[PDB]
Amino acid sequence: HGKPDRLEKSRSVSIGSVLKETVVCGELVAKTPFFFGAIDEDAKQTALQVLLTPDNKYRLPRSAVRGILRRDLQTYFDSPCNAELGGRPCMCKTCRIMRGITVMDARSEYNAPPEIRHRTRINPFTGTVAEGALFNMEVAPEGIVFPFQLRY
Amino acid sequence: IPFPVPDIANDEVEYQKAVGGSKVKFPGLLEIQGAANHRKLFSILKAGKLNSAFFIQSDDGEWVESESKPTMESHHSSFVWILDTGSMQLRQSVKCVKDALNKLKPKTMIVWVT
Amino acid sequence: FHLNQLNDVRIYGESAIDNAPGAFADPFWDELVEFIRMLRNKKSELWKEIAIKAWDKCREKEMKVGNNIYLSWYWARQRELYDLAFMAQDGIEKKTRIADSLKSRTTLRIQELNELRKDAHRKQNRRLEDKLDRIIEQENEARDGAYLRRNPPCFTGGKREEIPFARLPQNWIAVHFYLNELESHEGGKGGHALIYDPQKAEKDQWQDKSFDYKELHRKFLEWQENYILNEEGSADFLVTLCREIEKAMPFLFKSEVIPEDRPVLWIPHGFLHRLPLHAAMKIEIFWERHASRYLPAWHLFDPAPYSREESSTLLKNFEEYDFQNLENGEIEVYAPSSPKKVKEAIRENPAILLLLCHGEADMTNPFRSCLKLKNKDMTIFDLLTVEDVRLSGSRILLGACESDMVPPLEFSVDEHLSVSGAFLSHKAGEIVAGLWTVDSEKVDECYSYLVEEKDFLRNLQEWQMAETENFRSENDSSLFYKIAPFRIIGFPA
Amino acid sequence: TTTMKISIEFLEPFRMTKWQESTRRNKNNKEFVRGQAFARWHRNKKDNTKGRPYITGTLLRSAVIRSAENLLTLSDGKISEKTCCPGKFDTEDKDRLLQLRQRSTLRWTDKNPCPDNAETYCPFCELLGRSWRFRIHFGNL
Ligand SMILES: [Zn+2]
Ligand SMILES: [Zn+2]
Repeated sequence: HGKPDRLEKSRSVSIGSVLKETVVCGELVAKTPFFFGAIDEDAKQTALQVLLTPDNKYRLPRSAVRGILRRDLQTYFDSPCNAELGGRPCMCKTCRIMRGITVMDARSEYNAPPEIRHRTRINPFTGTVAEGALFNMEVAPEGIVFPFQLRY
Repeated sequence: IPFPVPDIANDEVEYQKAVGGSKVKFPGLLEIQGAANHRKLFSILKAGKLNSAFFIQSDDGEWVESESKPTMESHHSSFVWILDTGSMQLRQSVKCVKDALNKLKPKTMIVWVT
Repeated sequence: FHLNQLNDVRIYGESAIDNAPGAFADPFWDELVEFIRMLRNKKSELWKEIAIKAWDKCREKEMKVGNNIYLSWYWARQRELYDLAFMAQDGIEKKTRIADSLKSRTTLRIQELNELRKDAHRKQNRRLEDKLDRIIEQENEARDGAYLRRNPPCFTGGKREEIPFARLPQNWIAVHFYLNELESHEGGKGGHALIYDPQKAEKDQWQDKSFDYKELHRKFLEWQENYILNEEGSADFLVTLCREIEKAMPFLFKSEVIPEDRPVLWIPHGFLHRLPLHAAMKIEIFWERHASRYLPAWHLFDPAPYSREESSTLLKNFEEYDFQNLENGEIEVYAPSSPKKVKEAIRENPAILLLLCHGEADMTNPFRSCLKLKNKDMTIFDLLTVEDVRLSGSRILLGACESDMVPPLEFSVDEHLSVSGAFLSHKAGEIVAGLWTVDSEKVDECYSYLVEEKDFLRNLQEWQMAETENFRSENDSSLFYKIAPFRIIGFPA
Repeated sequence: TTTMKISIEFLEPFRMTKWQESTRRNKNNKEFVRGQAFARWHRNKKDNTKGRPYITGTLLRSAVIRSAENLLTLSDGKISEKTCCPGKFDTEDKDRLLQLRQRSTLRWTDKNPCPDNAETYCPFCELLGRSWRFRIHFGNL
């Protein structure tokens, strides 16, 4: 858990009277199957599990979308952010943009059950399955459409 | 009376709005009695962005730097008025004009007022 | 100690320190500081003896740390021991030695690597050059917090002589700063200015002036954040900060502390490396009384002659603006300059080198601060890995914005690794650079005068004073924001 | 006093903190301090998980204060014919406060805050409650 700093110093900052809001609307369309991992501790039969809503719709969560936005912004600027949790807000160019961004959590109309994939690992010496290396995976199909809304 | 020692004035000066992390030309020398270029100059001096200095001819015949200020908006009959954006460049060019009169940096201009 | 056998406390404590382990990762070093704090909190007179011996041992063994990575990881945790020894010690000169031993310990090692690369190049020891490149690469990785797969290599040090304070020339004054965090946190003043006048009899040569730095640090942080977000709308906060300098350090404008019209050498500490101390504002500005010069640390003091080469160069990549005064000087101008041209000029040891380009200080990692050259940025990392560099005694004028700025963060050790600092680590004679954004017209008109009148110390002061008379007529914050950023770094012969 | 009924409608799934014993609801518990921006669980009786969720009025108050800072920034401090001072966010007995502000405060004037013994306080200081006694009281949701 992030620990806030109680010796942090106080600052007043102007930012100015000029302030605009931009709204972007669209769709995010699955061109491949996809996997947002989330395990139910009470469901043991399946090893790797997909995130669903309580009524079994597929969910594109806000947390993942923000994480991917921050990752791609650091890819654009080509400079990683090193800041730790806690203390005064980070002033790097990515954090300043992310502090203006808002994104909707989204879900699908499609609600059919996921696929189950077999997966295994091969021992390279013998050419046969390694000890213990049999497992299975839930996968969400391609073609699902999610609403997308971003604001800055 | 035409401006003495005209050899030393610049041909043109070009002032430009500065930049960091919009041009105006002048012919380098003006002669004036106590109109486009005059209004252009008046615009810059009202903007407040040119340093300047003056010479005055003392009774012994030599030009001396005047103790005076060109406030916005004596017996003497002619003035040499030197202007530059750079304070230190002005202090150099005023020396050059003192030597010329009693026997320039690129952004310096001269005005001869009569 | 619990048995009040104080002579045996002295004996065992001395025996423990004398046999201390080399590695600062060892838990011994935590226990020693806890022991000294226990003695101090019980108000035992033993605490001052033990603290000074502990500092001397710690100082002895910092010398054996092999690279900046281990230096940042493990030695950085021993700062509190220097605070304690600084409080134990009563002699002002010895206080100054304790203070100075904490400063610019990473820059010293970068300087020694730059020296090593010279010898490798002239002897074509290629495999040593690769080792030198690996250490800088791993240091760059460590400042990004990355995991290091291989143990970084170790380098023995240069001939680190202890510089006598007497080597300051007779007409100067030196001000040494120290910010004692422990004393500050306990509610004391915590800020100290140690002032050396070499013209007085030896018993009167040192003064120790102390001040409270909490509010000055707050106003610094406030200006810094407003600068990052606005930026030139921060001019009023700059004026506020410069007035706060004089509020915190009223002794700067007293002749019995700093005698009349003698030049001053600053040796800052902590966030004081970031401030324009030359612009402290009583209206009266400090630069009207004294000319100023900066060093990161006193053990870096090394006067050498200016370069003999009858050649100078101006490199420009700045096409928005016409530098009419610089481009009509006697120095030839090449534009638009690429990093290859900069690398070419840097191995000719020019008398004067001018660079006119945009610049940008990084927000996270110092090594990513850069100059904006034609088709590619040149970073501090690039400068510190140029194979062939010859700048001993050169004079360097950086027209770039933020060329003397560092990230808005506090690193684990005292350090100022700006672009100007990078050039100083290559043994440049003196560097002129900007603490924040610089105006192109002011750059033109200042550097033209400096190039014409080749005495930077006096000529920068004359330029600053000549601009101040236009400040007084209206006290415009925007004009002060344009005069203030320039400062000189280094101390030539 | 006059009462203003309010309701909050969520458009997304909201987050909720894990319930903790009263010996652990203090500044030295990282888990409790991290959860202070979420909803809460209330147990009807401490030895049973049976309960229901709720939101503190303090959290809504903090969000409203941030919103008021932004609005006053856009109006250059004007609200009707009145003008707001910078507010006051400075407490001498720090250890009273479970949380301390880490972000910077938005600025719209150089003027100092209202005196602590004044009779008349600007609207922002009324909203801060600076004018057992409340002027604007936020209940739980
Ligand atoms: Zn960041
Ligand atoms: Zn108020």
